[PDB]
Amino acid sequence: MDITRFKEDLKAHLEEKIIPFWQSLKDDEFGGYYGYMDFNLNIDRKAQKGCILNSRILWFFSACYNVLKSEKCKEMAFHAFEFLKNKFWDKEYEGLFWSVSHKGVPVDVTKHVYVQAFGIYGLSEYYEASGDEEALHMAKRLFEILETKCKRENGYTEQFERNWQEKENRFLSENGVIASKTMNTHLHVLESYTNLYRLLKLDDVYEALEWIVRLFVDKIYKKGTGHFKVFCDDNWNELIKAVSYGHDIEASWLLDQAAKYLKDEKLKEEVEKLALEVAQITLKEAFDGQSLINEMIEDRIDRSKIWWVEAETVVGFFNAYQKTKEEKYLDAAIKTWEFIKEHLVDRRKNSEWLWKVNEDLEAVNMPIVEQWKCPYHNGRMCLEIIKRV
Ligand SMILES: OC[C@H]1O[C@@H](O[C@@H]2[C@@H](CO)O[C@](O)(CO)[C@H]2O)[C@H](O)[C@@H](O)[C@@H]1O
Ligand SMILES: [Cl-]
Ligand SMILES: [Cl-]
Ligand SMILES: [Cl-]
Repeated sequence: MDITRFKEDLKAHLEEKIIPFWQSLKDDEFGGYYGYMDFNLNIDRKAQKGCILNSRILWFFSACYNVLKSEKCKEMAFHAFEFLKNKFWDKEYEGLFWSVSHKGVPVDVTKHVYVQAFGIYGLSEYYEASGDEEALHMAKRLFEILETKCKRENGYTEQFERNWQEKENRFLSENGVIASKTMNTHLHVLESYTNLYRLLKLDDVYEALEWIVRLFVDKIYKKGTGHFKVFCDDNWNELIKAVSYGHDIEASWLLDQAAKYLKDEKLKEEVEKLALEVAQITLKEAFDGQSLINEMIEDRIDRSKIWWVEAETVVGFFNAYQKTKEEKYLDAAIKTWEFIKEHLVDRRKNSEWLWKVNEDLEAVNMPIVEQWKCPYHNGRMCLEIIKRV
């Protein structure tokens, strides 16, 4: 359990494997980054380009500069910022499109809160890296749009048409239920507002950060279970029995992050207690001694090992270790990284990470790059460990 060795292995992995892979996807002919790479490492240069992917690339290279001081990474972030500003930002109705073509032609023009949140997250990180206030101004405008067009008493309406007329929340629902409230969307609003507030100390941003933290404590968390509600209606009634172990452990450390900034000391204590309760129950129920399982939908336990779940497990257990100094969390975090190294890091040349292996540890055919597989979960796992003192 050598933490210095752990950190230097993560830094070496980030610099030798993850950063060069994502740099190789830069699209200098059309802007942005290539949108898709299949299981066999074939890039589709003409694939549509997802906005979540672009914003996660923007966040990643900006954070690489902020932590490692790599000027080349800052340039790669600039490239992602330009494509966001020029192609993903809707000149007619504002906010970010869901996807554009390889040329930047709008393809899916619907406006989802999840996409706007990742815009805020990446733009605020880019402001820190570049000093370019326009990025912070765009982040603040996305914040204003979420608060004034998308927010209601019980949280955010999650999906809209291009012109901000409400729509059914299908892109963020799963398991055959159309959920109008998802923990997933609300968690990434919380994440983006934490990063925004960290860099922009405005009362309106603070109050919205406290508000979404309170929603997690009072409505989304199921007290004493270590579990968050997953897919709900607008009253946060669960539409299906479901537990997402990866979202639980990601929420644990993201809630602790936000708690740093709370001025309500009672709330802060409740949040820190809740975050540890989630970490403890997740370790007990989902960690098998090498890695974390995925989710339970109704009675079906998915024991596949998903790349982003294991990444968030390393961060979430390392955070629980830092808070408690209980060695069990440190051991679980390092063991999960060893699992990743052995089973999810791609051994082919000039590759990255695999999407998943099944319970039997066999790789399943899945893309390496797409709208939902980016450098954010795995890059952040490295950057977060490196950052912490
Ligand atoms: O159901 C939405 C979408 O969720 C994807 O898993 C995502 C992941 C994307 O890398 O990032 C989270 O938001 C973590 O906070 C997860 O919810 C899933 O891969 C994708 O299939 C699904 O459509
Ligand atoms: Cl561009
Ligand atoms: Cl805590
Ligand atoms: Cl990602």
